[PDB]
Amino acid sequence: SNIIKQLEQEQMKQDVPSFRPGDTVEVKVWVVEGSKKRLQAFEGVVIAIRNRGLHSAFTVRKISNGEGVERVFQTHSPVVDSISVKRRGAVRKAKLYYLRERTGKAARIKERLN
Amino acid sequence: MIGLVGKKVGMTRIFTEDGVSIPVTVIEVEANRVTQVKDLANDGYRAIQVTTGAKKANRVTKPEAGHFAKAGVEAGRGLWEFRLAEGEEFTVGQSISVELFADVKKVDVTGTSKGKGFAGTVKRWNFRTQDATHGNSLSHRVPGSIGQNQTPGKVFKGKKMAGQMGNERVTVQSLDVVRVDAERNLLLVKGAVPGATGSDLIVKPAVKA
Amino acid sequence: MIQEQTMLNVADNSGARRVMCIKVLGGSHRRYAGVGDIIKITIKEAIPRGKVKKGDVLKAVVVRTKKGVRRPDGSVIRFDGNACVLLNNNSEQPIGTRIFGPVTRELRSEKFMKIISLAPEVL
Amino acid sequence: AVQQNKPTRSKRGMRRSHDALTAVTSLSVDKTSGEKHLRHHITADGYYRGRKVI
Amino acid sequence: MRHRKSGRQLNRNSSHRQAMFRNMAGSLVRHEIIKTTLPKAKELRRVVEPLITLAKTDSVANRRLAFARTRDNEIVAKLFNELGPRFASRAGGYTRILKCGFRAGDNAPMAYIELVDRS
RNA sequence: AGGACCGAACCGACUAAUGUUGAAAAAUUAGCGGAUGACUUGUGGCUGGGGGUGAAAGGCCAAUCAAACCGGGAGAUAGCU
RNA sequence: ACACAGGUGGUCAGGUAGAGAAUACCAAGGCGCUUGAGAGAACUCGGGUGAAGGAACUAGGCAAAAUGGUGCCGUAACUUC
RNA sequence: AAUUCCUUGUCGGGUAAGUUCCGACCUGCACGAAUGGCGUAAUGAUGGCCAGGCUGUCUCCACCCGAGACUCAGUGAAAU
RNA sequence: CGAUGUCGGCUCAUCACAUCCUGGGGCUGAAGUAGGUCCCAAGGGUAUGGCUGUUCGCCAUUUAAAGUGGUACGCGAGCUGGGUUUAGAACGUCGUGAGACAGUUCGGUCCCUAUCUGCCGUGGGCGCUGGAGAACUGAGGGGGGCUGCUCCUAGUACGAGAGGACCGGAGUGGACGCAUCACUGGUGUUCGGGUUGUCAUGCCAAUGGCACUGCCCGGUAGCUAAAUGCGGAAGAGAUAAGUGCUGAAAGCAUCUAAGCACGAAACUUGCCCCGAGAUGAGUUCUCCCUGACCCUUUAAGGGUCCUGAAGGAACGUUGAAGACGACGACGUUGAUAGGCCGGGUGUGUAAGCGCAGCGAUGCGUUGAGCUAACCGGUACUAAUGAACCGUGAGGCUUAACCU
Ligand SMILES: [Mg+2]
Ligand SMILES: [Mg+2]
Ligand SMILES: [Mg+2]
Ligand SMILES: [Mg+2]
Ligand SMILES: [Mg+2]
Ligand SMILES: [Mg+2]
Ligand SMILES: [Mg+2]
Ligand SMILES: [Mg+2]
Ligand SMILES: [Mg+2]
Ligand SMILES: [Mg+2]
Ligand SMILES: [Mg+2]
Ligand SMILES: [Mg+2]
Ligand SMILES: [Mg+2]
Ligand SMILES: [Mg+2]
Ligand SMILES: [Mg+2]
Ligand SMILES: [Mg+2]
Ligand SMILES: [Mg+2]
Ligand SMILES: [Mg+2]
Ligand SMILES: [Mg+2]
Ligand SMILES: [Mg+2]
Ligand SMILES: [Mg+2]
Ligand SMILES: [Mg+2]
Ligand SMILES: [Mg+2]
Ligand SMILES: [Mg+2]
Ligand SMILES: [Mg+2]
Ligand SMILES: [Mg+2]
Ligand SMILES: [Mg+2]
Ligand SMILES: [Mg+2]
Ligand SMILES: [Mg+2]
Ligand SMILES: [Mg+2]
Ligand SMILES: [Mg+2]
Ligand SMILES: [Mg+2]
Ligand SMILES: [Mg+2]
Ligand SMILES: [Mg+2]
Ligand SMILES: [Mg+2]
Ligand SMILES: [Mg+2]
Ligand SMILES: [Mg+2]
Ligand SMILES: [Mg+2]
Ligand SMILES: [Mg+2]
Ligand SMILES: [Mg+2]
Ligand SMILES: [Mg+2]
Ligand SMILES: [Mg+2]
Ligand SMILES: [Mg+2]
Ligand SMILES: [Mg+2]
Ligand SMILES: [Mg+2]
Ligand SMILES: [Mg+2]
Ligand SMILES: [Mg+2]
Ligand SMILES: [Mg+2]
Ligand SMILES: [Mg+2]
Ligand SMILES: [Mg+2]
Ligand SMILES: [Mg+2]
Ligand SMILES: [Mg+2]
Ligand SMILES: [Mg+2]
Ligand SMILES: [Mg+2]
Ligand SMILES: [Mg+2]
Ligand SMILES: [Mg+2]
Ligand SMILES: [Mg+2]
Ligand SMILES: [Mg+2]
Ligand SMILES: [Mg+2]
Ligand SMILES: [Mg+2]
Ligand SMILES: [Mg+2]
Ligand SMILES: [Mg+2]
Ligand SMILES: [Mg+2]
Ligand SMILES: [Mg+2]
Ligand SMILES: [Mg+2]
Ligand SMILES: [Mg+2]
Ligand SMILES: [Mg+2]
Ligand SMILES: [Mg+2]
Ligand SMILES: [Mg+2]
Ligand SMILES: [Mg+2]
Ligand SMILES: [Mg+2]
Ligand SMILES: [Mg+2]
Ligand SMILES: [Mg+2]
Ligand SMILES: [Mg+2]
Ligand SMILES: [Mg+2]
Ligand SMILES: [Mg+2]
Ligand SMILES: [Mg+2]
Ligand SMILES: [Mg+2]
Ligand SMILES: [Mg+2]
Ligand SMILES: [Mg+2]
Ligand SMILES: [Mg+2]
Ligand SMILES: [Mg+2]
Ligand SMILES: [Mg+2]
Repeated sequence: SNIIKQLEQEQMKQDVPSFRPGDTVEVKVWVVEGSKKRLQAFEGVVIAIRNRGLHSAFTVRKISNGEGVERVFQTHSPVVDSISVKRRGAVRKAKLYYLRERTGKAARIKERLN
Repeated sequence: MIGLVGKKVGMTRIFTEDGVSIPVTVIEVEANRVTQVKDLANDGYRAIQVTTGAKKANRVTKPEAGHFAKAGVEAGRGLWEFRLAEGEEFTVGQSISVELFADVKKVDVTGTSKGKGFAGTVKRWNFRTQDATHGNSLSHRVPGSIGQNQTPGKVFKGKKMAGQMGNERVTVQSLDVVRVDAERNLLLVKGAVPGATGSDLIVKPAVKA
Repeated sequence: MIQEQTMLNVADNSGARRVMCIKVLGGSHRRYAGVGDIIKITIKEAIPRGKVKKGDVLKAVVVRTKKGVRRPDGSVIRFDGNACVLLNNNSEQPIGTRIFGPVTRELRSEKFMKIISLAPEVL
Repeated sequence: AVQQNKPTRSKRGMRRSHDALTAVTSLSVDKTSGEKHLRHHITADGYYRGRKVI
Repeated sequence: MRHRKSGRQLNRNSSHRQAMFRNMAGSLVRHEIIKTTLPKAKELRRVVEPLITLAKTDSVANRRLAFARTRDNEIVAKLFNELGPRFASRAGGYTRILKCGFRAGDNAPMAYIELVDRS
């Protein structure tokens, strides 16, 4: 509907970069506490991207301190400030969920050239 | 107060300066128009009857087209009626603008439901099902027992069993309006108003807020 | 989303490393507890010597759920282990003094301002 | 699932009342071969609204 | 419940509901009109006509794709030689249903399904 | 070498779901036990109602068992419906 | 008693895998099992999948899930070796 | 204890909790020595109990594909 | 006794009030806090486990509360069969024995399509007295009502301290319900891929069949809840216990006899739903028919002819409506479905070609190819000119304006 997609192009942003599955993503989330509002990083592989225009998302996974953390985002939301790629890889899938039960040396993704 | 009639088209979300993801929905509301004004001496009660939308010429019927041209309006699609109170001045030819909700914080929305067919006893009234194992034979989902023995010796009136699920008029109240649209004739209300999309709902200021 | 008979890992230094929930508290017929709740646990497998032995009965708090917490923006935060932090039946504040792993931001309040100082990552 | 009386012809007809099969209300006619085929159906000849199909 | 769905079950399983429509689509392109029942011929529609919309644009790979659709060496050559260019201007709709009453031993409401071209 | 083991034919029938005017007046589908031995099986012959046969449950003896099936005394007798 | 998802002894033994008369697809050969065409409800029979927890179910892990082959390293109390 | 009524006898492990289980006491209502005592490696489609693995058994049931049940056409029963 | 299946669990309740919680008042050996005990109050709510066949019971642990009872100690034409209960077997004990024993362990077939009353849903005929298309007024009915805790007042009053409120406000959660799917996920044998074993398409490549989708990994729209929005109200009236005001009977005290005021989740409303088959059959703005006659039924009667309109039914395309009916949209003036172009979305560099290499394989064209329902589009296909039903001023009495 063009009554949906007339207001689903006002809320969106034009400052989102491009990434495939299987790469490390640096995400700067804004965080409130008290009166200060300040940035906080996030860094891990991304294993699930969902493309729904305004409703798009992805999932970042990192083994922080032993307790493995997954976290989905809302791509066109004002809680994310900026997103950067850091090292892009080459997986032949696009829902990497075998990187859930797998830790350490054998849970790698090899580098992508070009 | 003077209600209006909309059509629910989709569901989306308005974001904030902070990052709240407010659920919201878009009921398109064109400018409704007064069709028949009643009062006590004319009919028996003060009210207003209106109609918005569009209907084809070769399927508006000769009873309806006479009522249309008796007023002077276009070929709308419905006929809805709103009760009223005193302290108002009204005519018939004037059409109601879409900005009547532009100063009310909490509204009410009534409409139809969805049609879930001939339902079940585990599905409509939430009867907890029984053992799917452990000896039990051919009674996994039945509603069990329904009456006593011999005194009454009958199934009481008011019992709940299988039947048609919903598909009637339901009401959600006190909802949150966030934004109007003078440009493309919308109402953005927070939540999930009843009925499937492609249906027409009756919106009003909330009766108690 | 922790119910009865849920086997939890222990986040802190207080000797236990495998506990089992037995009740959830704070309202009748309750089924689920996420962060910020006070479940009641036994203790099933301690270390050789620690502050609490096997078979104690003492309250706790769930700090890291695999079902995840849900932010205002709809974003979820999920973990990879159901784990809790021990407590004390008469003080509602912990027994050990070092908290491993990260804990979530949605726990901070002046009932629980002591597990947000030790935790190395308030997520 | 066992009856206790023998009911009557009155109740049998009262159930059999709603069996009211009606016939076709009216047929319809061609414009190049002229028979009374069914409405929205081909003829036995093979005609439909002018065309002779097979 | 069945809300907003598609497809039709037609009282056969789904190792049957492709192996039947292979033979039906292997006969319709052969004889350009056949006599079969009405739910089997209202939904043979979109099984035969995208097979012709694909065959409109000749290639080498489509001679394997429609070979996967049909498994008949005769019908792939005829579908890409004759029935390709003969409808190379319409925006679809290469079929037409004509109701032909009922049937003898089962009261099966039949139909005549055809291409638009016989004359 | 085995009154050996895992396992198809073959023999048996432990549990559960189907079904109990069902496809069958005792079966079918997924599982089970034995499976060169005190085994299983085709043919023929032997035993006989107070008697036969029994690795013993009053079991089985022509879909019938604490005394079979058929004819006769017998139209047994009945304080009971 | 049915043109019965029942039962009944012997003879012959093809390919590619496979320990093999098991099993999966096949050729030689045979059949689609004598009612159908539709719509895609409650419910029931037969089944595949499942987020968090993992026997809290119940008389009972009943049913279901799981393990599952060949080769090598290794293997506890107890004992009639 | 397959035999024990007063009984959920009495104590200790097992469990947060254990009328059943395993180990001791003997006040054994009414075990006991070929209608046998006590013991025991292996074995049992055996009785009773706990543990790891596993999951719709369950908290809590949701969806999916098939043979029925609902509609139209032919044949057409039964208990009462 | 020519048979009404019995205890306990599972599934569904409904009423009773001698009331467990929550609501309002009086007494206290009641300072506050918490309690004692009767009086009014039944709207609403009422634990998950261990153990035995068990209601109970004991124990572990919550909550505001873990109420008491009848209903064939509710409920086997609804479901387990463990208990007591058939056939086998054994121990104690009894009898010489056959076998017994509210003593005990072990294993032990729970049958049925609803005719009728009943109950939840969906429908056709007729009436509502001219006939049809709609929107409504609502006498009655029916679901709904719960409660925790933290914070303000205030560490106030009370109290020696220790402790620690009334009365009003602000927030957040569980149980129970109503919807919807945008967000997080679940299914997705109709959409992509990998992969084994085997036979064929002559063959190499390439694709398809079968073994639970052969085993898997992903997954669109829809259906769904664990996913997130809303509800329980506030107010008005007369009320139960109780406190009153004025005041005689009885010159004084007296809530009572006259009268006047207050009073709680119970009551009527207020919130919401199907709601004129309310026969007491309604109200209500609209559109259509303004022809001739003869026959005895002498007029509310039967028939021949142009008349057959309003409007509905039937038929075809069908749907976020659906068992079949029914409800809703479209019917060449028109997007109602299937098709088709451009897109989206899902999977993840298709085949073919050239290079590299012993070959598995990678690399380039290449984020390419295929694409279910999905949002905005296109008359190529399918929805036929008609025919069929419904009629021609509405019966009588009595009242009122008017020619
Ligand atoms: Mg529906
Ligand atoms: Mg249950
Ligand atoms: Mg059975
Ligand atoms: Mg079953
Ligand atoms: Mg009788
Ligand atoms: Mg559709
Ligand atoms: Mg035998
Ligand atoms: Mg047996
Ligand atoms: Mg078998
Ligand atoms: Mg063997
Ligand atoms: Mg052997
Ligand atoms: Mg004899
Ligand atoms: Mg016999
Ligand atoms: Mg005798
Ligand atoms: Mg004699
Ligand atoms: Mg006699
Ligand atoms: Mg005699
Ligand atoms: Mg036959
Ligand atoms: Mg047959
Ligand atoms: Mg059939
Ligand atoms: Mg179905
Ligand atoms: Mg499964
Ligand atoms: Mg699961
Ligand atoms: Mg999965
Ligand atoms: Mg248990
Ligand atoms: Mg089992
Ligand atoms: Mg299995
Ligand atoms: Mg014993
Ligand atoms: Mg004894
Ligand atoms: Mg005893
Ligand atoms: Mg003990
Ligand atoms: Mg002992
Ligand atoms: Mg003895
Ligand atoms: Mg002796
Ligand atoms: Mg044996
Ligand atoms: Mg246990
Ligand atoms: Mg069958
Ligand atoms: Mg049938
Ligand atoms: Mg029939
Ligand atoms: Mg009788
Ligand atoms: Mg009796
Ligand atoms: Mg009382
Ligand atoms: Mg008191
Ligand atoms: Mg009540
Ligand atoms: Mg009550
Ligand atoms: Mg009330
Ligand atoms: Mg229990
Ligand atoms: Mg037990
Ligand atoms: Mg109890
Ligand atoms: Mg009783
Ligand atoms: Mg009684
Ligand atoms: Mg009782
Ligand atoms: Mg009873
Ligand atoms: Mg009964
Ligand atoms: Mg019972
Ligand atoms: Mg028994
Ligand atoms: Mg019937
Ligand atoms: Mg009936
Ligand atoms: Mg009707
Ligand atoms: Mg009421
Ligand atoms: Mg969803
Ligand atoms: Mg959507
Ligand atoms: Mg799948
Ligand atoms: Mg193959
Ligand atoms: Mg090949
Ligand atoms: Mg084949
Ligand atoms: Mg298959
Ligand atoms: Mg997914
Ligand atoms: Mg989905
Ligand atoms: Mg009053
Ligand atoms: Mg006085
Ligand atoms: Mg006085
Ligand atoms: Mg209240
Ligand atoms: Mg009130
Ligand atoms: Mg159009
Ligand atoms: Mg189209
Ligand atoms: Mg396209
Ligand atoms: Mg993609
Ligand atoms: Mg491919
Ligand atoms: Mg390629
Ligand atoms: Mg490249
Ligand atoms: Mg691609
Ligand atoms: Mg469209």
